[PDB]
Amino acid sequence: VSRILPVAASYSTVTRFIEEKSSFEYGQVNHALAAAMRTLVKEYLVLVTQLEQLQRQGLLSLQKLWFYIQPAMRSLDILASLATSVDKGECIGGATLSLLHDRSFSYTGDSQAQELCLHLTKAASTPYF
Amino acid sequence: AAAANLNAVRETMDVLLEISRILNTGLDMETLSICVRLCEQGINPEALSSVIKELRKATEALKAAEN
Amino acid sequence: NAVRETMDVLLEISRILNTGLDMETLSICVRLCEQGINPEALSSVIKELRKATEALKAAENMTS
Amino acid sequence: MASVPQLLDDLCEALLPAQRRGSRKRAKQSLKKVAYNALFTNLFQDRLPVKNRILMLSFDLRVGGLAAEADRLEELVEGLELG
Amino acid sequence: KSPNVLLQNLCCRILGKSEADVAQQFQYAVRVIGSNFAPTVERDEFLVAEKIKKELTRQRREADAALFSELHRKLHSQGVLKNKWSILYLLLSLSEDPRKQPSKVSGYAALFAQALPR
Repeated sequence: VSRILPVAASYSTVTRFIEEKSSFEYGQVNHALAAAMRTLVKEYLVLVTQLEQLQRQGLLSLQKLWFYIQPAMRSLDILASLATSVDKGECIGGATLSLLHDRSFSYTGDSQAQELCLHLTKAASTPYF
Repeated sequence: AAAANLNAVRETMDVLLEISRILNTGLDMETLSICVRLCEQGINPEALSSVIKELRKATEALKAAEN
Repeated sequence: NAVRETMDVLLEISRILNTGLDMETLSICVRLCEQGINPEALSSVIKELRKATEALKAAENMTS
Repeated sequence: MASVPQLLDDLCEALLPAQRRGSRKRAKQSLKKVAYNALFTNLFQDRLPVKNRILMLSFDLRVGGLAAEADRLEELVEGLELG
Repeated sequence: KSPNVLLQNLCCRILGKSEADVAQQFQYAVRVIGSNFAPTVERDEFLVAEKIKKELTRQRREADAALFSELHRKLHSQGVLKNKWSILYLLLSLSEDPRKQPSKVSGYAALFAQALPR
């Protein structure tokens, strides 16, 4: 459960961060970050609901959940690391775009993280662009 | 009872026709039931969908070649 | 040899079809088909005669 | 190619595995008579593409977990391509 | 009534030609079908409907999505089958988008949800 707890902690942190960066004083850039994160969180919650459907089926195991939560754990880790970086750096604007390019070069090599960050970076730079 | 089955089949067919018209799938009424009911025998939905896509591509190619 | 090889391939297909058909039956059927015998008539007569032969075999086994 | 009765008797005796030796002769005669009666019934009483039928058979095998056997039979059919 | 008979008739209809005229196409389809006879992912129509609505929004068809959701409610009220998920997947794969120009952003299934196989 402690190993699973990491993804749930990421979920709670993401909820908090999408709430915090939702402010217009946090910028429409932070608003877009939180909106994309909200889409991803909707995906995660839909996955949670599907897993709950499997639990109503009575056909889930800690291994099955954890194995089902393994890619989920990785995705949540990527998203939560991005959120922690955005919050600790307080990037808003050109700093945010610079950090986006930097972290994209850092998440390069991992195709899942690279592709998700690429989609997020395109969406977020659309406003600044 | 069988009239009820026929009415229910017609109602389901109408619902499916509406769903298809909303999806703008381009699938024909010939796949009224034959398409769905044959897969209803337990066909692999991904394989059946791929087969339908291949049939559509082949049909489009055949229409283009005829044209 | 061409007829023999065709008969062998047909017998292989029939064994894959799990028909239990004999090679002599295959040759007789080839002769009938070239003679103009309906495949449906041949197969129906074959099934009826197989059933009759099975019944006769059971009866003779009880008749030993 | 033989007389319809001649080939019928040959095939009937082939199916027949034939107590008295008179009984064996009678069994062969009964097989021949039954074959003659069946042939007469078929005559007095008297579709899908063969490629389509073979396709249906191979599809049944592959559905029946005999995809390899379907492939073997399809190879035999493709070599074939009597009906 | 046989699955093979249905396949032959459907191929004839799809080509608008005879079954023997579609025999090669029929042969390819038969190979594809015998390759896989059962779906490798389970049936959970909540996620299927979620994907359908996501596609409708990607098509900027929120009103059509609402109409589709109401149709889904009516159809589930008129539920007559047990494996509707496959039919829904077929309808989604058959779906086309003449209501929008062709341009799309790639989604995810491992960062997003990937179907846990059945």
